[PDB]
Amino acid sequence: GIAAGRLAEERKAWRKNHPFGFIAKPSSNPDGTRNLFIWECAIPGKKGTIWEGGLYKIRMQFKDDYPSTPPKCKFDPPLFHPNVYPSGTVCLSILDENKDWKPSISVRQLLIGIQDLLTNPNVDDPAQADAYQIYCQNRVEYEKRVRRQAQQFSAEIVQRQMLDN
Repeated sequence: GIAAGRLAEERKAWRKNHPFGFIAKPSSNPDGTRNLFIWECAIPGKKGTIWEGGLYKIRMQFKDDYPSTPPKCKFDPPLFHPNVYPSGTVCLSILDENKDWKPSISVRQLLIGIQDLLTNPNVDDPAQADAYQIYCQNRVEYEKRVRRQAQQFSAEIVQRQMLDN
């Protein structure tokens, strides 16, 4: 299968070298077999930012026509951020085949791109009204909420959950 072949390549590349603190792993079927089409991932908050210390779990679901189509990416649980929808999906052009997705983009590039969005909101792409308004009009409150969220989803807490899965 085209998708399965590429997904095995992505797994190998990720295991060989990936950015420190990130997680990206195919899930497991009931019996322990690898399911290449659903990955459980997590993005660390960027060091030196209000996101630091947090680890933000995100699921990738691939269709059979990947890499024509990008995976569906969804933060779980949903995150407070101007460009993350209340459902946890993300407003980001590289995640849309009809905008800036192209088949060569790697899992690493997706997760780095999403991290960059966390750090640097796009004020042209509001996805949730309250986070967007607070970001634009009450930055002190924005930063308080993001710092509290980084503690709520601390690396130690979140890693323990992921190991307990």
